[PDB]
Amino acid sequence: QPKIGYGSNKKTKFLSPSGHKTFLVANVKDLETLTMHTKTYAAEIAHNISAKNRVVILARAKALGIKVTNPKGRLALE
Amino acid sequence: SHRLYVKGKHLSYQRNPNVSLIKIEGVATPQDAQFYLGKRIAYVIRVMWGKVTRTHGNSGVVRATFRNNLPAKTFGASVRIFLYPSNI
Amino acid sequence: NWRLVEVGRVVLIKKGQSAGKLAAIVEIIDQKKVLIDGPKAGVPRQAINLGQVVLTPLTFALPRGARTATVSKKWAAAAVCEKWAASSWAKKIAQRERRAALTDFERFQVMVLRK
Amino acid sequence: DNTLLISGPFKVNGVPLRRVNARYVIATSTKVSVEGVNVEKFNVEYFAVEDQKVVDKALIAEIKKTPLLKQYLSASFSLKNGDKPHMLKF
Amino acid sequence: AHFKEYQVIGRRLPTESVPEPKLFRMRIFASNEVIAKSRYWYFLQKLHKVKKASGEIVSINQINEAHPTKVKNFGVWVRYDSRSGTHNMYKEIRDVSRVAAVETLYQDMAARHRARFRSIHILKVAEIEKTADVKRQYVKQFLTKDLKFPLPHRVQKSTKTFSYKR
Amino acid sequence: QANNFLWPFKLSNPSGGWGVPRKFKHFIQGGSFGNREEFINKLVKSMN
Amino acid sequence: VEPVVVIDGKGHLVGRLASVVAKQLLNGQKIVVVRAEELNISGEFFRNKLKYHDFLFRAPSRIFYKALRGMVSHKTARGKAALERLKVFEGIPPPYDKKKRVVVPQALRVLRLKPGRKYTTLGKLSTSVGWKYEDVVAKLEAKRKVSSAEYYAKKRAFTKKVASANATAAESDVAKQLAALGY
RNA sequence: GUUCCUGCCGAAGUAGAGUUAAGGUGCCGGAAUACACGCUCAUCAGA
RNA sequence: AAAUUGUUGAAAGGGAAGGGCAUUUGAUCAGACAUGGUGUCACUGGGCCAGCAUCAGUUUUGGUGGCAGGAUAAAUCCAUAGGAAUGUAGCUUGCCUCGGUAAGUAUUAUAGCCUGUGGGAAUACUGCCAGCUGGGACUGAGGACUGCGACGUAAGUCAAGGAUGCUGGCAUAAUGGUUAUAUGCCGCCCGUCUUGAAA
Ligand SMILES: [Mg+2]
Ligand SMILES: [Mg+2]
Ligand SMILES: [Mg+2]
Ligand SMILES: [Mg+2]
Ligand SMILES: [Mg+2]
Ligand SMILES: [Mg+2]
Ligand SMILES: [Mg+2]
Ligand SMILES: [Mg+2]
Ligand SMILES: [Mg+2]
Ligand SMILES: [Mg+2]
Ligand SMILES: [Mg+2]
Repeated sequence: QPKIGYGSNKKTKFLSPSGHKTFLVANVKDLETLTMHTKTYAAEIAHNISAKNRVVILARAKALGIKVTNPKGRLALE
Repeated sequence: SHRLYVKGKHLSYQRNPNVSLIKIEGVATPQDAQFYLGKRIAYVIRVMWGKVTRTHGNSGVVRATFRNNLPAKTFGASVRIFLYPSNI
Repeated sequence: NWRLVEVGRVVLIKKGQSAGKLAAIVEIIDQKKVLIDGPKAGVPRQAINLGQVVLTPLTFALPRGARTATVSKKWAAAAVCEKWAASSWAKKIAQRERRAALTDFERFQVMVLRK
Repeated sequence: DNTLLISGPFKVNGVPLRRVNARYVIATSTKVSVEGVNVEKFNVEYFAVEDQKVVDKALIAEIKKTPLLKQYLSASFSLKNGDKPHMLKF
Repeated sequence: AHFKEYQVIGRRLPTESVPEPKLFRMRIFASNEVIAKSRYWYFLQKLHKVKKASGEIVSINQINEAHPTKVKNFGVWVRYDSRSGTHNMYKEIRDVSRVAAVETLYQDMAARHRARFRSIHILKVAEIEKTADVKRQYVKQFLTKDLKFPLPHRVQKSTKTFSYKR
Repeated sequence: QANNFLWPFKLSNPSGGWGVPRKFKHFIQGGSFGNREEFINKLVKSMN
Repeated sequence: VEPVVVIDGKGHLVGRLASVVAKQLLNGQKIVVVRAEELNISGEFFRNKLKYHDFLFRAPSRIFYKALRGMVSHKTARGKAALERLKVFEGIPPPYDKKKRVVVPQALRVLRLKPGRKYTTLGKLSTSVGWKYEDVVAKLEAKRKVSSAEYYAKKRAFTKKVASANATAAESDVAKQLAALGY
């Protein structure tokens, strides 16, 4: 039964098993807000982005060195 | 023969899958079981390792903790208990 | 023959502080309990329930209600210690305790001698 | 470095000089006098035949006095059925 | 717990124009001193009007058996309330020590009458110096000359689940 | 003042046990609660 | 202590024997029950009769199997495995007729049921409820008893031979020297 | 009639270790089919 | 348009389709150190894992040492006068299986015993120890230093405001997932109810 005692530790809260907090990204400008916080944060491309924009976002993310949580999504399946 | 251990039976869980109850042959009393504390347990091919923690009841049954819990289908399965780490 | 509880019936303490020591019954309190003294063995005089103690075939003359010094003298005169040592039961007890006492090196000597 | 040093002797049982962890070992009550063998030179860093021969001669010299000890060291140990370690005096 | 005998004396407090009141001595059987003191008080209110506040204990002392080697015959007087009415009882117990006799007494009383320690009240334990004053029969049974009888309930537990021999 | 300075003690249940099988009777009657005088020392040490 | 334990059914109570056997099976020990027709139950004949009826397999072995299955959690994997470990038989079929059979003291009727208290034999119950094989088993049992008497005579001869061999070993030195020295 | 989830205050919590009350130690089920007494097996035995 | 009915086609199965459980055999997928450096395959530093050592917290279990109290335990032991029966040693009487039998005094003798009562103590129990030493189990929380300390001639060191050190191995692996048959066991109309759960 859910209750507060089950609450997770703050230092480990909102953390993926890769250790990166997921941050939603829509465009290149929003990607660039995560320029140095590559260790703390990983980008996640939004569901409504078109395929043409996703390749640009992936290229810029690779250039910045920011981990993308969902690459090869809508460019590959699963 | 090359046996340097005693093959013992795994009875059940503590009732808790983490703790397992092990019945060791020729051990009628907790005092006899006190010797076996700290010894390495090995369920055998794949092997899972563990150790004897503390006694359980007056019949000489002991508690045991493995690195990964036993699959619960091994109740009554043969389990080995080595002499190392020796305290004698 | 019949194993009977009576004055002068020597007995063996199977469990207790003594952990096995011969004693002689001096007086019978009731059916379940009796008074025993083992002055040679070193057990203190005490009242004990018959459950802890098991009788032995040996017997000797003993006045009822005898004090510890008297029981010691009667024990010496009867020499029931030697008689017990003669018996096969005492030999078996000594046998089993010797079996536990042996060392691994001694056990290996046993194995070699058996071959 | 908390590694016990042991000899078979290799002459008796074919076990050479070696380092052994203490917890993985049982100690029996029977002893031999080690004064004959000097055992200073070899050390931890050394471990990173002739020395074993030198040690073995001295240790055999003491082994001879006690009866049947060479046979004991030669043979292995194992638990037979009905053997309960907790009573067993080692 | 295993019983202990206790001498208990209390003076019941001095007051103005009242000399040192007479010492009231008694022999309690209790596991420990505290229970002995409370038993003493509880007994005292029955004899005459007192209270713990109105009095004090003078001396609590443990009394050991003079001869715990000798087997003795003790006459024990017991009084209790089968709840509505209370009645006396005289038993004879063969035992080495007074305290062990009282222990056996309490066990037997609890077995036979469903009564607790609080309900039972001991008057006085008396050793019987000469035999043939033992009016009870079961005690008199064991005073016969050259008493002998075999061990009963000889059968013992097997201690093994399966026995090949029978 | 010194006693009030001390926080009320937090004690574990006794290691050996409570003694009598049933606690809820008074000490002479054969239960845990009540004035037990010096024997408190036996209890507290087991609890502490 | 053995790979397989053969338990005689005679003079035992169904509940206690079944409980002990079920406990052993759950620990992995393999047990086989034989001569279950002469198993015993406490109470009177009618009460056990109507109990088996308000259940209503007619054979005594099947009744014992039900009683034991009541212990084990058969619907689980573990319970099923314990159940294949078990074997039950009326009379001794081969090859267990050539193997000695232990007794469980905890379930013995002689040690458990008080004299002067009505009990019931499972064979009579099974026959009364419609098990029409109690007759054939009895003749096999009589033949088995004749063979067992012959085996007992052979065992007496073997014990005499063992006594002679023990005497022969006595007059050898090495054992005597070993015993005096140690063990 | 009930009233998205969680938390909080108040008449008359999560996980590891140990201890323990109430209870229990034939098996399902973890614990002595341990001991020691008195009883009772009744066609209402007695859980 | 749902809901519903009928013909045709594919598949499975059995009298229902049907599930859950176990075993069996297979098929198929994922499975780093891209280890930082040096040396002419060798050594060294980091990270993962396994073991050990030395610590810290929590408790569990032993062994063993010292000390105080009691009626300075009480017993016992050796003394010790008096007393008795569960009446020894004997004598006496009757009869006697020719050795045992029966009971009158008999108070210690070819047994012993109980009280008064002297000495010496020991042990038991209770209690204390800022007394030693052994085996277990769970926890390793914190991340420059600061404090109370301890010891060190001193310098410094430490078990002192939360774990560090040593040894070994460290991958086509360790293994993990998915899926399919065959074999048998159990269940098997639905609601409620029920225990902890089918029933
Ligand atoms: Mg979507
Ligand atoms: Mg406990
Ligand atoms: Mg908790
Ligand atoms: Mg078709
Ligand atoms: Mg520690
Ligand atoms: Mg503590
Ligand atoms: Mg002292
Ligand atoms: Mg003293
Ligand atoms: Mg005297
Ligand atoms: Mg004195
Ligand atoms: Mg410790």
